[PDB]
Amino acid sequence: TPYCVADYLLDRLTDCGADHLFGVPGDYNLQFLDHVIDSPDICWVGCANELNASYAADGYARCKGFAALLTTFGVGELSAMNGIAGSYAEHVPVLHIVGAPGTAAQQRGELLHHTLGDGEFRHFYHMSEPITVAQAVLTEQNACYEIDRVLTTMLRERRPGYLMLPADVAKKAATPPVNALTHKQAHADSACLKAFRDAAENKLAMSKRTALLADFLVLRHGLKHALQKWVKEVPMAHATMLMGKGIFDERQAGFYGTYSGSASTGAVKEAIEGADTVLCVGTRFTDTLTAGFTHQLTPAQTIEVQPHAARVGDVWFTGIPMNQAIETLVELCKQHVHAPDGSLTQENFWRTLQTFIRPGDIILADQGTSAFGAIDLRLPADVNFIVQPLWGSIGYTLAAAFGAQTACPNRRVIVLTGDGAAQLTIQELGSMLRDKQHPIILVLNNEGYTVERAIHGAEQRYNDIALWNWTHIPQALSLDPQSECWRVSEAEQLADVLEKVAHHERLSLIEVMLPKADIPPLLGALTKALEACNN
Amino acid sequence: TPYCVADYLLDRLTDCGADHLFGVPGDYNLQFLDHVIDSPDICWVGCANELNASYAADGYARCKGFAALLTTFGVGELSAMNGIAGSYAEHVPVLHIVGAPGTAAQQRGELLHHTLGDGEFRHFYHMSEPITVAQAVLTEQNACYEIDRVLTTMLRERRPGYLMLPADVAKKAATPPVNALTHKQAHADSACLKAFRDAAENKLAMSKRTALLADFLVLRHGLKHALQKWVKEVPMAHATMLMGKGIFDERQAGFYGTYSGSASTGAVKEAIEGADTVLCVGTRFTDTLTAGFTHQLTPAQTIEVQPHAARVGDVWFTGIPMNQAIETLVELCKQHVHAPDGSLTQENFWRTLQTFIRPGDIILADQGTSAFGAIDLRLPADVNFIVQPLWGSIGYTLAAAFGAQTACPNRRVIVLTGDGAAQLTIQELGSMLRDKQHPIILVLNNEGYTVERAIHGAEQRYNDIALWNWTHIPQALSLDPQSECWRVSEAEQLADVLEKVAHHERLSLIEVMLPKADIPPLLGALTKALEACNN
Amino acid sequence: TPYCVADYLLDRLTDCGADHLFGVPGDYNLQFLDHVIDSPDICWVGCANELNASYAADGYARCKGFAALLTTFGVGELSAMNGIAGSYAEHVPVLHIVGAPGTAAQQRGELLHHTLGDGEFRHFYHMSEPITVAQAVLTEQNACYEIDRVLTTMLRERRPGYLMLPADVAKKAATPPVNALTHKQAHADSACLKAFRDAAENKLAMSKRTALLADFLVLRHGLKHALQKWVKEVPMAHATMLMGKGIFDERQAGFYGTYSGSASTGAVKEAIEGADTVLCVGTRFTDTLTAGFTHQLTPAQTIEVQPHAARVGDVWFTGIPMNQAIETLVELCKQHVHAPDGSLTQENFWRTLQTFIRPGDIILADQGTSAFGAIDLRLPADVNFIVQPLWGSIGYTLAAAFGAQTACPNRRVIVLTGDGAAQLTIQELGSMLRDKQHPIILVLNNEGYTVERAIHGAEQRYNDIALWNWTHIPQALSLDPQSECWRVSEAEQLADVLEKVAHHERLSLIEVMLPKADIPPLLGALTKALEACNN
Ligand SMILES: Cc1ncc(C[n+]2csc(CCOP(=O)(O)OP(=O)(O)O)c2C)c(N)n1
Ligand SMILES: Cc1ncc(C[n+]2csc(CCOP(=O)(O)OP(=O)(O)O)c2C)c(N)n1
Ligand SMILES: Cc1ncc(C[n+]2csc(CCOP(=O)(O)OP(=O)(O)O)c2C)c(N)n1
Ligand SMILES: [Mg+2]
Ligand SMILES: [Mg+2]
Ligand SMILES: [Mg+2]
Repeated sequence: TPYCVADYLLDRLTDCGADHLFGVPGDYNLQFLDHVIDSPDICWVGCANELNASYAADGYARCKGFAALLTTFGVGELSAMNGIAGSYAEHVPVLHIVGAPGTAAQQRGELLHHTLGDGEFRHFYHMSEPITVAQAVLTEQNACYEIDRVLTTMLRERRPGYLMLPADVAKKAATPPVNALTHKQAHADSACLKAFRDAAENKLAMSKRTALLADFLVLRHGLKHALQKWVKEVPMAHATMLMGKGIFDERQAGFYGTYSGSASTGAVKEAIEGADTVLCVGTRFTDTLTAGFTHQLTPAQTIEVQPHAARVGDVWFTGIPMNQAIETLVELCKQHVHAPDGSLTQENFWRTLQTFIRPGDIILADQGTSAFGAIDLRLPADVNFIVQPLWGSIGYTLAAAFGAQTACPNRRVIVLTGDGAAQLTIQELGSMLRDKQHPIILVLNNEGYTVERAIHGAEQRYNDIALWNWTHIPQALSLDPQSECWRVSEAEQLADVLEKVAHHERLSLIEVMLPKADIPPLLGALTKALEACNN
Repeated sequence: TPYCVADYLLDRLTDCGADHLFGVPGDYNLQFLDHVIDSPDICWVGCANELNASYAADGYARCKGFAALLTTFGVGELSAMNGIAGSYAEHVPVLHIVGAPGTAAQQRGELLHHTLGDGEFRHFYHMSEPITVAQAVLTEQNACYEIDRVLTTMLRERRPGYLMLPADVAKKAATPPVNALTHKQAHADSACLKAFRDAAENKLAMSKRTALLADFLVLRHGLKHALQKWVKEVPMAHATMLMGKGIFDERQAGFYGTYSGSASTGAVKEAIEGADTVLCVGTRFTDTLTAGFTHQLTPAQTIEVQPHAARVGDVWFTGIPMNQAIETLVELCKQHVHAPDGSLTQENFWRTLQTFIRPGDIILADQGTSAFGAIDLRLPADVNFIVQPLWGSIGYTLAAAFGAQTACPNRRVIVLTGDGAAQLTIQELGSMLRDKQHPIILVLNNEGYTVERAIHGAEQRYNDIALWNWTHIPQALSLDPQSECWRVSEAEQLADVLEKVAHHERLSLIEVMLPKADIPPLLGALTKALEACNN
Repeated sequence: TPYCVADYLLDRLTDCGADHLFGVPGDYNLQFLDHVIDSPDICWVGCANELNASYAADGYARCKGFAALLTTFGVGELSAMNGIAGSYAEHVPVLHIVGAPGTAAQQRGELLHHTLGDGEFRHFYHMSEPITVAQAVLTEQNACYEIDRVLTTMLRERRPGYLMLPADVAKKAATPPVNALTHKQAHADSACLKAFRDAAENKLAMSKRTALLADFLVLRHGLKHALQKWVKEVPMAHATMLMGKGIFDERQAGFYGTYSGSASTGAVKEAIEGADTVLCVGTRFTDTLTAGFTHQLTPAQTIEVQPHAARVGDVWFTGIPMNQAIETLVELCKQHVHAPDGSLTQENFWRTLQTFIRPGDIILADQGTSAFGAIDLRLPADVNFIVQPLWGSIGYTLAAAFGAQTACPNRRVIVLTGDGAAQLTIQELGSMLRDKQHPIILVLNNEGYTVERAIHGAEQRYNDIALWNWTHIPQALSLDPQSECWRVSEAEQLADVLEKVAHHERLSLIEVMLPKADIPPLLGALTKALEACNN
């Protein structure tokens, strides 16, 4: 078992923060798989299909900051396309490793299985270029430094990477790295940082009131603590949008709720849009997050910081690391200080869930009523809120949850998913069972896609779905389900079963019966804007 | 004239070693052009067409290690494609800057001139991806760090880079860099270098005789001195192939001539192929350099070092910088010490030229009899030999020469070009005149493409060319040609004209009449192999 | 000499209307070249470089409706990129044939010359995809039907096509086609044509006055006669823009001059923009043709016909061939009837040229004062006016002229080119000489790029050019120039010389001395708009 490229790769995975590898075996990656099984630092996690695997890796990365996925040439990698795309869209560092035929076989252009039958082997590699920030075809001559390059680029941009690993290359000899792959992000040019500082100061110096608006990018770049500390030391109005929900303890002073354009509550709208200068940190104003771009923030009124550039008014200062810009803003901000029960409905359902969430929780909500209902949950401290509003691929959360549980075995995972969504990735529930995870899964059963009904064709057949018997799924995907299932239809029951599971001694699945047309407050707004675009 | 992106870019150009900018103006780059003219560090050099400009930049980069080209969107950039491609093929760091329409206009998808008329503005950018190692579309939010990224990647890989500079972005405010862009190439993993060292030692330790074979990559990575020093301290048989010709003083001990497979002389073939261990440094065995892949070197018999990886036998050690690998090899080597006149013809022409070349010369030879004749020149010290065997685009050398003169005003530039080749880039001779350069240009007039004739269809009309009156060209491309012209046909004539022009007090153009079918020794071999491929 | 793929290809070329093949030889296309030389239907035309060749083919196709270009892998094809792009931008059917290495050698991924040195052979093929409507890599199994498919697609869309011809494939056996490749463009769906007809009628039925505006697409689709006949039978105000100049006899009734937005004369602006319904046929409103999009034409006021779709008001009728739409419009229209100097200057130069042009002339004008001055020429009948306003690549017209002469040996070719422009493709003048063509070439010598000066930096060094001795160029690019040359500075001299060369018994080159800042009327407008975009 001499040390080889396969081992080098795994070592770099661990250096990056990954302790598991998701994926599904395939002819071309079996031998590589031996190495991951023999590795004492990487644990193999086989999934039901590669789409789920990619979702799982995404979830995992949202917990540990990095993840890896292993698929097989063609059939495996293409099945994961939507997953990687989502990771790229929401800045989630997922490494995609694809086992491929030997270099010699590829040169020969043979009619190998898992190919288009044309002797071409770079089709899928090129198809993956738009959804990765770095990729490479590993060869006997570039193996190690290419591996280090993509991984390094991944950590810098916080996005997916792609590595084609030909089976023979995996076996090639290599020597263990003396040093772990370093992150060490470069500092900003002092002069540029100064220019930014001066511009920011002049702006904040004349500001009557200042507000802070932060989103997902701060989560991706590990600046949560920086922001919590900031708002604690310098009290001010502060919020996040759906994507960044979870960076703040929403029970603290200065938090009036989650911001989402004109669809926000009057308090939030006032606290944020009302300030004469608002700091936008790691912010991305997508249509879903702003209720159709109805946010009232102007260039003059704002200061925004992005991963590698910051802006004050109309001027941009490129070449400034997000962390340094935030640091500068904190210093300046200290320099200008200023003074019931019954039948279940979306309404009472979210109200009940509110009294249930506890610190240290990991909550995932899928597209639809789940996500736009959960947006109103007032989160305690140390809770990881996982949602995917920009990419918005339904089915994601159930699989993502499996990934989160794998990353945090000792944290309570709450999965909020619609009945339509859960159908797309149901088989991963079988993986939760196999690995004996204890997540508390709530399926909002409203007999279909109510968000779609809300947008158009409420009574159209295409918004219906096969009606499943949810509570019986666990015993179908397992020979001995360490699970507990319930069908709830009354607020009381829901609250009842919630306390019975609040300590997750087993996988618990709760089928929550809800009205077909019942829609959360926010959702109505977003829904009316979407159909307005269709007309 | 506030400091802006345009200025930031130029400053980085100078940091990289460029003092000139080649190109041809265009609507979209005029404003940017102002900045280069006002810059005290960058000199603008307008050319006759973009193709020539790109060739000139390549030649310039082969002298100063870096160059920049400026063209206009669409019509300008595509005209330079072949040049950039050649730079990429032969590892020449040329930065291609293309002035483009404003970002707003591009978003609007307007029917602007220099477009395909479809509202798309990324076609040409994408078309340039295969021939650059890094590229970027500059925006108001990424300007500076993207500019530094491509330039940095260029210096690392020694290859072309591409920057699309929208006119409005050029005008955006920026702040001067406090520090010059650093190269600082990373060191190899001590463990990997060790493994390479041990493997190399075991191999060298049992070697009866060792030989050194170096090529162009050592020139590109600035290791010319390292190799000269090496061979001086550790005497051994050593050579280069056509591409790397010039790294060694071929008058020194251990040099028996240029290596080119079985087409080499018996002495060279024995000195190199005869050693039981041959060191291949920065080597690339192309068909033209090996006479149809007729080199007799085996894996076991060799040790090769590439830019980022080295090999001994069948084992590769990836992640080792070329300079460190050479350093290691030098240490280990010291541990194993082991003791004309008459009618002109290709024959007497090259013999004459041999007595003419002097140290400090810069010699350029185009594809055809020029290049395969010049390969036998025994070069003195400090001479820059410029040839392009891998890409092999005829016309290149005349324009490249202009670039070389621009970079080395005080060095004697000898241009060896065929009559067919000179026709493709003739107008750049007008630039030489305008800038009052004093090249000594020799046009081998054999009435056509004799190399092609040698390959196939010797008496075919397609190998003929319009017959020009070469000695009258200067007075056609200038109102006051600071030049001297000669039509030579006897070795004595050539001999005398060369003594006259020895100190290049003026541009001198020598039309050398040669036989239509006269071919140099080496060329016959290469020629027979090429047609063998056609059958 | 058994019939092979090479022969099949040539036969298809002739079927398409080509009698010549432009290009420059190369190792990989020599054997194919034998076939073209032996062909009694295709004449080989070797050029100075492949950029010029592609321009020549473009010009040729503008005369015969189809052309072919032959280059060599990598170095050849990339040099022609700008030409093919221009052809694609302006809808010129040029077939680009590139000779390539044998299929076996390509599969092997060898380090062949003219490659990037990575074993990849599809880079350039892919790079050419955005500028062609069809392309194919010829193989032993697809040769003939792929050849027919791209050619057919070319004829349909009137755009460039690409064929990679591996040397070995060219030698493969084939059988001569029984039938010539048919065009036979499909008819429109009767119901769709009816809907278009009814909509057009309702519009025309209430029109007080109707005007016709036609451009280059009618030229490309061979509908010149259809339009001339139209306007003759149904008298009405009619014009073309710069690109379509030449479709009409501008001396006839109803023609008030060339249309170009607000930069047009009051008469033209009134005749066209003044009608309540204007027919836009084969029209493309680019920025250069409309003086910065200053045309005053509204959707309700217009009816436009494109190659495969027509529009009336806001409704589009897709699936209607241009020729049928025109036919329908003609029928409906018939249903609604209604009631000297001394010192030379741009002014007196164009006035003089006006009295010189005669029916049957072929006039080419390059970008700059040439094109924007020639736009005011009142053209007689049967004159082919060649200009390239959309792509706008300078240097194009000199080479294109060579192509036009080749296609029309017995027509008088007038080349109007600036001194800046002619420098980029000057060597093709050598080809005109070699083939003994009798162009009458006028070089507007105003010491530089006056259009650029008019746009920005009038006194900037970057708008200057090497000053050439134009009248001495022919005797430099030929050993026996069958030509006459004159430097002209007075209007008297211009008229005189023009009378001497009227019957083009020889190549005649006229250097026309003009003021550095002298700009034509129209150009001032276009110039002010371009710099407005830079700010
Ligand atoms: C992969 C994928 N396919 C289709 C869609 C379109 N879509 C968005 S929401 C939705 C339905 C949501 O159904 P569900 O989970 O039932 O939500 P609820 O009725 O709870 O709102 C669909 C089909 C999507 N986002 N992703
Ligand atoms: C741009 C380009 N076009 C075509 C070729 C194919 N080619 C290789 S050598 C050659 C002719 C060389 O002519 P010349 O300079 O006359 O040389 P000689 O007769 O001295 O061998 C040609 C056309 C090429 N290398 N590059
Ligand atoms: C290949 C190419 N390079 C650069 C340009 C930008 N350009 C447009 S017009 C022009 C100068 C025109 O010079 P010239 O032929 O002298 O005309 P005049 O002075 O008659 O206007 C230039 C450089 C272009 N259109 N095409
Ligand atoms: Mg549902
Ligand atoms: Mg020659
Ligand atoms: Mg001019």
